[PDB]
Amino acid sequence: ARAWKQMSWFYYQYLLVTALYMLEPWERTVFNSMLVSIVGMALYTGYVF
Amino acid sequence: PNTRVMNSRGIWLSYVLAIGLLHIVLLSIPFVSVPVVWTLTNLIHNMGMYIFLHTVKGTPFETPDQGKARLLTHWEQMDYGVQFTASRKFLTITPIVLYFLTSFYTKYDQIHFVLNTVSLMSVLIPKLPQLHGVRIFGI
Amino acid sequence: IHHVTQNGGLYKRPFNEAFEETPMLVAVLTYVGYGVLTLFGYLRDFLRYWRCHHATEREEQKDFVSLYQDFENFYTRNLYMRIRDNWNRPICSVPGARVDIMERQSHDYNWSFKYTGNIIKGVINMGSYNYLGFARNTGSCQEAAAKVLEEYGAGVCSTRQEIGNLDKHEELEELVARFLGVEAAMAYGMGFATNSMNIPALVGKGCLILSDELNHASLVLGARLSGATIRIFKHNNMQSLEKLLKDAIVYGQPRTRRPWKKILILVEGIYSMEGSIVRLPEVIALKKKYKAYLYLDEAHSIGALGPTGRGVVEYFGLDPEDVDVMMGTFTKSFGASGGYIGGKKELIDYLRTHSHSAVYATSLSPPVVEQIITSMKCIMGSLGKECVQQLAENTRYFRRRLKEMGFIIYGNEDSPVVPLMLYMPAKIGAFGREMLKRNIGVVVVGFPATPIIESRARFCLSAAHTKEILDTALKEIDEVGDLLQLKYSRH
Amino acid sequence: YEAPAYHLILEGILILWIIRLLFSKTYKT
Repeated sequence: ARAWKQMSWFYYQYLLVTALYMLEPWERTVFNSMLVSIVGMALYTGYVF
Repeated sequence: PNTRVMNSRGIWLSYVLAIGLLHIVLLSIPFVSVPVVWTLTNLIHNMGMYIFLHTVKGTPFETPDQGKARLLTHWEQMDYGVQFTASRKFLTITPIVLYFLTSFYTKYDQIHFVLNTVSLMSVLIPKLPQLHGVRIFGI
Repeated sequence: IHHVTQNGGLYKRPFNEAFEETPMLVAVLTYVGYGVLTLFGYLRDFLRYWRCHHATEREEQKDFVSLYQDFENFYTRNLYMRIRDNWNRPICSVPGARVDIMERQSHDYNWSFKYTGNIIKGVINMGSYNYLGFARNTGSCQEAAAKVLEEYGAGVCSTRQEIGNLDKHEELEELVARFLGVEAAMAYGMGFATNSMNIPALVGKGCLILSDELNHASLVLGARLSGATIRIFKHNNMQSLEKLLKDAIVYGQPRTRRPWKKILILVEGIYSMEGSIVRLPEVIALKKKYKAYLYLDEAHSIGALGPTGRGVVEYFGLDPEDVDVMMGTFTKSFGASGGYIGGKKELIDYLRTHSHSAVYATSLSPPVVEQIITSMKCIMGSLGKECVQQLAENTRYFRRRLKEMGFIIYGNEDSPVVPLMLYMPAKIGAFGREMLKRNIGVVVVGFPATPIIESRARFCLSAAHTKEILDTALKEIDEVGDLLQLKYSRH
Repeated sequence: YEAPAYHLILEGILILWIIRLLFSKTYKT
């Protein structure tokens, strides 16, 4: 049960490093999308090779 | 304060990995070819190093020198103007290495010669030390 | 005798300062934290090409040449404005050990604030200049000024070389001269105004000033106002000091090669950021080797160094008669307002004539003179000279305590200021909120007042802090440094 | 392979540019 609570700490740890913390969540998801879709394109091209 | 910003610790190491991220981002694109990845990343790098060194002038903060370098772009104001320093030469060697790997890749083509030279040209031309304060009809 | 190493700097005690170089992996992540933050600023200001609400330059009959640079206000609205909730919090009590803080918040994302009603009480502070614990509205020390307040009033409406010159002013100027052990002394209105109005009355056109990298905004400003060549040497680098000092004599001006008129040195005792003490006997030994003068700044150092604390000169056990001019303040150990200049009687009399401030500025308020006097009486002999032995115990305890807890601390170990290293700019913005949740208010130091990879937080120790007050704070930090993983040190 | 025509001419300019560039050591009545 606490593993889902321990996991959000590491996400909170990801908020501090690379300065996601005070980043106005209107803008955070914009960076989250640019975080996902580049890694989402890293998989689809990586499975080719 | 923009005079010790490239004279800091590990800024050289972090400058590489930004480009190293930028290539691996540009490497994982579907409808692209492995020559024009290198063609793209030598264009974008030399675009950034012109706009972030030779175009924007002043400081993002407020200078207590009453705005002495208000009319001076960021390259001109490094290390209080002394040119042949330990860190300007690192900033000149690095696009040449980015010229030679993009010389190695694309297999020495003619259009990849033309497009990847004038980016490397227009970045070193302002880095002539005798082109310290001369500005071509503007800025 | 401890060290006489190369320059003749004779040391009595071990020195033991610590400047641990920042780790490689830590430093790279900082630039990413700024790199994402400088990215959205161009994004945000691009969004402002149509209309968090701004100050809105008057349209009514204006729109001349615009007032501010848009780009010079970049960091103040994109890195400062985000996290400006801290270092601005109003307090509503006596800044002693526990401090009542008015609570405020912003639903406009720190663009406009609002007091609710709340008074967060019993908050341990570590960000006030209250070393010897004289910030209290109790005891007989502050009570003496109440007799002075009901008698005199709250300020001369005049100037020192004009009418306004009270007996208290003449008394206090004597009193510090015996305290410092120098010939004569003279008080000024505020400690900032001292250096910005007296250093230009000393050096002139042909002078040369050798100041440290990080002095203050005072000492730079006085060096700007006197038209004089300013040259910077590295922080506590006697080798870099002497190298400039060598070339200053064997050359002259840059244009002509005439000799310099006179030269002097601007150094401070305890540097506020990265709390460290200057290698002073290596300076006294070097200025005698090169005939330079010396301006010294005991703003933090007095009341904090030496037994029955009398600045760094007693802390090195040296004589006051080799420092050519001594300056310190009364805000940062005494709980008062203003500053002095100590020096030779020939020097003081020249500055009683050419002052910029005894001839223009109004002088001190009368009751705060009394608060200075009674505080020095409790030092010279009633919460007296036992607290400096308490603070040095509190310093030396707290300094080893965070070092063994995996934190990274700068400066000399005996320095009461505790610079605690953050590195990430988000770790600035979280830490002030985080400690405030744990009933403690501290001071975090931002980017432009530091270098890039410094971004530290700072603790002011106090003799008013007891052990239980101090150890309770040690408990709270142990969680937070764990919570933010700011355990950067290897040891 | 082994040659583009007028490019190793231009590349030889650049690799010779660094050697002068590496040793200048300083700069500026």
